[PDB]
Amino acid sequence: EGIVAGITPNIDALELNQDISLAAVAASTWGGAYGAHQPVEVIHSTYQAVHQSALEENYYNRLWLIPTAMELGNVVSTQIRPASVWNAYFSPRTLTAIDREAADGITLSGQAS
Repeated sequence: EGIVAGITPNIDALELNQDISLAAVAASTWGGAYGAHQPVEVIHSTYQAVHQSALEENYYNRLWLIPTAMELGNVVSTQIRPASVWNAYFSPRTLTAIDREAADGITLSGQAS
């Protein structure tokens, strides 16, 4: 009937500030499409296979990294900048840790571990 379309290399590696889009469904196969009823429709079901996809699954289901390169330039006073991350997973993505290297003097206030 229908099993898989693919599109695993494209979307996962595409120009997406997210990744692993529509990945959980791959293992979650299930399937009960076969079968037709007669609500006096006409009943014309042919082939019923898989093909292509939205092709625009962009920016779905993981963290974000808005800042890519910071131009601090000359630092002479206490500066404050925002850092944000957006998780689109239906389940949280817990950060393992923040290994601070040469980052002494940089602190985050109002946030837990």
